Amino acid sequence: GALKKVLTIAGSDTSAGAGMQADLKTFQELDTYGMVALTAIVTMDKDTWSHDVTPLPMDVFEKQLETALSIGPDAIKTGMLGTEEIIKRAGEVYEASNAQYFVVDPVMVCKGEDEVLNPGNTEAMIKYLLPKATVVTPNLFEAGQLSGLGKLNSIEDMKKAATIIFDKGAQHVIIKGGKALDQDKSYDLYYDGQTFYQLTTDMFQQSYNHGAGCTFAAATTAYLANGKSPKEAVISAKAFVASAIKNGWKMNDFVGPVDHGAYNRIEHIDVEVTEV
Amino acid sequence: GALKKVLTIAGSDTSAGAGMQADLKTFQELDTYGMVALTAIVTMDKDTWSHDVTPLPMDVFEKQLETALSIGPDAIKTGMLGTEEIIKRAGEVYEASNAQYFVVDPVMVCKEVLNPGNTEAMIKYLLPKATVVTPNLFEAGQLSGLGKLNSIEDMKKAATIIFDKGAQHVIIKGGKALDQDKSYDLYYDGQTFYQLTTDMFQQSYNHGAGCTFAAATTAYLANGKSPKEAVISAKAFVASAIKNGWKMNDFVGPVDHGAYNRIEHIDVEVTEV
Ligand SMILES: Nc1ncnc2c1ncn2[C@@H]1O[C@H](COP(=O)(O)OP(=O)(O)CP(=O)(O)O)[C@@H](O)[C@H]1O
Ligand SMILES: Nc1ncnc2c1ncn2[C@@H]1O[C@H](COP(=O)(O)OP(=O)(O)CP(=O)(O)O)[C@@H](O)[C@H]1O
Repeated sequence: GALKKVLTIAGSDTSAGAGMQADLKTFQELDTYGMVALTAIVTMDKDTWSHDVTPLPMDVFEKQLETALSIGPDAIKTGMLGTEEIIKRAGEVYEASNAQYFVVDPVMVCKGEDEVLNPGNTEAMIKYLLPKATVVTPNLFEAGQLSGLGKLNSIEDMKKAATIIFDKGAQHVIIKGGKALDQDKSYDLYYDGQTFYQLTTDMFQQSYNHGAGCTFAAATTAYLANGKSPKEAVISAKAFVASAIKNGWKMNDFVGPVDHGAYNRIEHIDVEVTEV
Repeated sequence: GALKKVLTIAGSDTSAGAGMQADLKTFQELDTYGMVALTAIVTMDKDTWSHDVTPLPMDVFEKQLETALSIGPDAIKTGMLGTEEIIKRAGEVYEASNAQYFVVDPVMVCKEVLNPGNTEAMIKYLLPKATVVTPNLFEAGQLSGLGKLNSIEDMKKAATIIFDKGAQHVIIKGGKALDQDKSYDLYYDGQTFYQLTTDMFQQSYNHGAGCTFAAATTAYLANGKSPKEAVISAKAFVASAIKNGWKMNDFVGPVDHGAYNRIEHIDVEVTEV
């Protein structure tokens, strides 16, 4: 009955709602032994909240990986990874480990309807991460990028994107719709290569949702590590994060985090599952 | 009302049992909003477990502090701070903040210490701002100038001296270092000495015990416990984590930070001495 060891490869969100902070918090909430290999530190200007991303040098990244690999993770999550070099190493680290689960959160920086800073990072994710992924967890924008379809606007568009992403090698795909899709219920689309499942909760408040995405992928990872099937794990993750969102709060004018502990301390949220 | 915002100023322990990892995990267990300003990254050799400390640039340290100060912590903990500059900055961020609680874990590196100047810096910059200072038995001897402490009476003398150097509340941990049948710590508020006692648990897998104790103290303060109640509750919390420590490899094993809530509570005896 030893704690499962869960590693995230991610950066530091100094505001502590997303990034590796959300990951370690979530892993802790879900009774796993959380670990991080840090890639970068993100800080925010006191006056304007402008973000500054400081990459960490590859040598300290590699030293962290050595320690983490030695410990031996049971599951690995990737968060926002800054370079193709790190994207490639993240996949290699998973294959070198005895970890049984790989959750890829394919985080991208969005510049427009259909635009990212460097599409090479998307290509690298496709090449190096998707074919190793137990679960890939794009948001609606990211799913359009990974599938090459551009803007997705419907469940039907999500089904098409999920097919394409699955076919790039991810064993399981969850495309999150959420606020980006509809304002009345929060829809995500899960696909296992055989059946498309719509996942639903109510739409909750949209003001304070910082860290929702990271938390979702973190929870998926921990639930896999603790023995839930991929389908079970993403359902449970959606519930976990829905409670966190419902219980989000205002930290300052710029950030309102999800309450990562809300599932366990406040309330559970039921997820409706329907074949579509 | 809202979750209390608790900041730790500490390095990353890649093995994830101590350092900022223990802090954030403990803060989360105790229903606070944990934050970190990272000072350094510590890694371990896969074959010997020898530590390698990589400092973070001061400018990234400073930019993290600016973000955290803007958010406005309710409580701040200091973990192992490697330089006089960082020690001084830590005290300054607390005084600039509207935080009501400052918990100083006066971590020293045994050689005698590496960096005796850092002991002097902690005394100058941190002790007079500390709500609670949490030296282990070695550190208490260093802070007090008494040298090696080996009894509750020695701890009483050290706590008096440390209080007189400006710390509002002092908890000197005895624990396995004091090496008695039970695990004793000593709390002092300038008026009364309280001995805190638990069972002495296995000693092999105790990595992160010190960090976890200070982190728990900080979260308990932030959530409304008095300093005395906070250190009693922290000892119970860490005692369960220690009881439930586990083997990571042939060189280390961490405490189970979640044990108090997931597994069991541990009783703390409180007596005036
Ligand atoms: N306001 C809201 N109400 C209910 N569910 C929501 C919601 N906003 C998002 N969701 C759900 O939260 C999960 C995460 O969705 P998404 O990937 O869009 O997170 P995010 O980008 O808003 C946060 P971050 O980037 O700060 O870590 C999905 O399950 C989605 O359906
Ligand atoms: N094996 C054990 N059984 C019970 N209590 C213990 C213990 N080891 C430490 N403690 C307690 O754990 C807390 C932290 O103690 P302390 O800071 O002395 O850590 P430590 O024993 O790790 C010294 P170091 O950091 O040098 O390894 C204190 O409350 C102390 O009493």
